[PDB]
Amino acid sequence: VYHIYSKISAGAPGDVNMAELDLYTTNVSFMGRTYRLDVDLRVLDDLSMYLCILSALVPRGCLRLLTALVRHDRHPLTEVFEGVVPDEVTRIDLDQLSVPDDITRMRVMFSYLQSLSSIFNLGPRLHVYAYSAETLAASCWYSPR
Amino acid sequence: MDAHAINERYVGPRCHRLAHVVLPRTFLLHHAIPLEPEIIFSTYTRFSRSPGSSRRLVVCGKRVLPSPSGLALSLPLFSHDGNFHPFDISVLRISCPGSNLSLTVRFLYLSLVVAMGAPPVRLSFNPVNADVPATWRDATNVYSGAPYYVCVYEREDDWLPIPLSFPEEPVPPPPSLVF
Amino acid sequence: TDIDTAKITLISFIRRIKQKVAALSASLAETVDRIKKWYL
Amino acid sequence: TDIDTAKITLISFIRRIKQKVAALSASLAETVDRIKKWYL
Amino acid sequence: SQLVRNRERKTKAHLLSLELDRLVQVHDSRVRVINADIDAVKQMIGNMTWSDNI
Amino acid sequence: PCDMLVDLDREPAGLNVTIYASLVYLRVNQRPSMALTFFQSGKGFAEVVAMIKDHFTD
Repeated sequence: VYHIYSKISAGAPGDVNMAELDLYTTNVSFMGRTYRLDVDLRVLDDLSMYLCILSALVPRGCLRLLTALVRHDRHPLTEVFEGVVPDEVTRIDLDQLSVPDDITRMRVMFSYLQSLSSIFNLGPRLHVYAYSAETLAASCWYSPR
Repeated sequence: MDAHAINERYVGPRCHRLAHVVLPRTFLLHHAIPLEPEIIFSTYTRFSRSPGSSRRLVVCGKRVLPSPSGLALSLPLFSHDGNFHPFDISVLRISCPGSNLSLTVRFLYLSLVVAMGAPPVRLSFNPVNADVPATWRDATNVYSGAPYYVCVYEREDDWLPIPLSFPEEPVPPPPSLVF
Repeated sequence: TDIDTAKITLISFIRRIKQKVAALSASLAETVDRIKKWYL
Repeated sequence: TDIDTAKITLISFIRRIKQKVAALSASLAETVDRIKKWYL
Repeated sequence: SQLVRNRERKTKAHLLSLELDRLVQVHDSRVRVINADIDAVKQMIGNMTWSDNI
Repeated sequence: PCDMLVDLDREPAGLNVTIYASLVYLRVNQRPSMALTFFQSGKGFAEVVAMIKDHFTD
């Protein structure tokens, strides 16, 4: 969140409040404790260009995938999530892009759906079953994926 | 009757108006439309006194089980430059995906436009509903002579009638511009 | 103000209604004469 | 007398004209629907 | 010829009733304007004894 | 207990049939109240997520 809003205020400074920014981002609350992190971010310049390039393909991508999948044999839970989609998303004209353009806005879109989902479901994790808070020594077992 | 309200959300923004049409069995018996759930409908309009082609839109059709009874549809009406033409055919093409079936059903706008005449952020949840009441108005097809019904659903609206732009002289006779 | 306001109200509201009654006579004289040449 | 005479004039003369505009809509709804069953 | 003698016979009757229904729906869409204009004056007449008071 | 466990199942069997734990949020009497069921199938993770959503359509 901090890496995105620090790029809007670089292009147009009147849109982001600096005092509102570092009051809700630099504090991390977990396990009843508050960790003030240290930020002066060229690490996250791969995600913010993948998560925002996915940000515009989803409102077209969920209407184009619903207008093709309409039939008597529709799965019944998709009738429920037919209303969670907003009003403005259901006003997109899909005729303004050519048929060879609507292929390359899915194959590009499905690759930023999976490869962004895969790196957060990576499993080089390890399960701690004993920890001593003053010796700092912890037993565990490794578990890949 | 769900097949009207589905098309107002997905066929709706790609059109100008929808002609909500219910076809009784008397219309179905003449054109021999065998109501299986596999049938994929498709609609496009054939213009007059202009370059005649519009885009094909796939329209959902569901059988109504019983106050009429028959196949329910929704026909797209296209207003190029802000008005409707009276003599403008809206073509319905009926076909099955696997087997061999191809039917053409055609409707004219004067049998349709006349029949229309009488803190955490909250997310909006708009399901498809049959809450809106129907008004059933009679119509007769010009091409076969079989009656069909037109739904007018409740919603510069009550002030104006629905626009038409009648053809001008010189003109062929309207029995020869219809066909 | 009884002279001035009733002059601008009880004339201009009447003239806008009088010109719309003549639109009914001109519409039938355009459309019923259209029915004969086109359809009859 | 400005209240009393304008109430009986500028209402009852208007109500007798308003009821005659609706006679034009009811006459066509009686006669144009008569043309179809009799002649068409 | 005798099929065109029946196309030009029936579609001069089907299209005729569509224009007559259109003609009534033009007229009733304008009488609604007149009743919206007669009642607008009569509403201003109900406050004409108040509009002259200023 | 046999009340909690919902058994899902020609199907092949390996050296494995897993046991999953689903903790489902809902609201009864217009007040929040979750629910927890246990599942048992050797169908692979792509199928069981499709089988759990059939159980919780209602």
